[PDB]
Amino acid sequence: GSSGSSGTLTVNGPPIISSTQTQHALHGEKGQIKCFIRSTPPPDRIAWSWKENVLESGTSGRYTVETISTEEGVISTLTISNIVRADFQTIYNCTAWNSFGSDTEIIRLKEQGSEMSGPSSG
Repeated sequence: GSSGSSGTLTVNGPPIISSTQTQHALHGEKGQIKCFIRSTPPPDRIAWSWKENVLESGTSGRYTVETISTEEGVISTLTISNIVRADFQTIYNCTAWNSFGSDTEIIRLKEQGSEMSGPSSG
């Protein structure tokens, strides 16, 4: 056997998308959806598609995509100039790409009222 397997610590492979730090967006405010992409190395391309739309980068349809680079990996933040109820009804999904492979994470921006079990319609 080996007496003291001395070696460097590191990891590689496809882009791993843990989840998004979504929040309780308010009708009117910017619905930012920060994504925790623990990719290493980071992906070469990224696209934000929910239903039939696909925003790679820039600003369009009241959606502003912006990718970041963190020691851990990367973080794709998507801002929404004027978010609407529809936003919640629409499911978000980030699909990144890397020389290693690819991955996708589903995100559903819930509506204000997470820990509020108040009187609901029924």
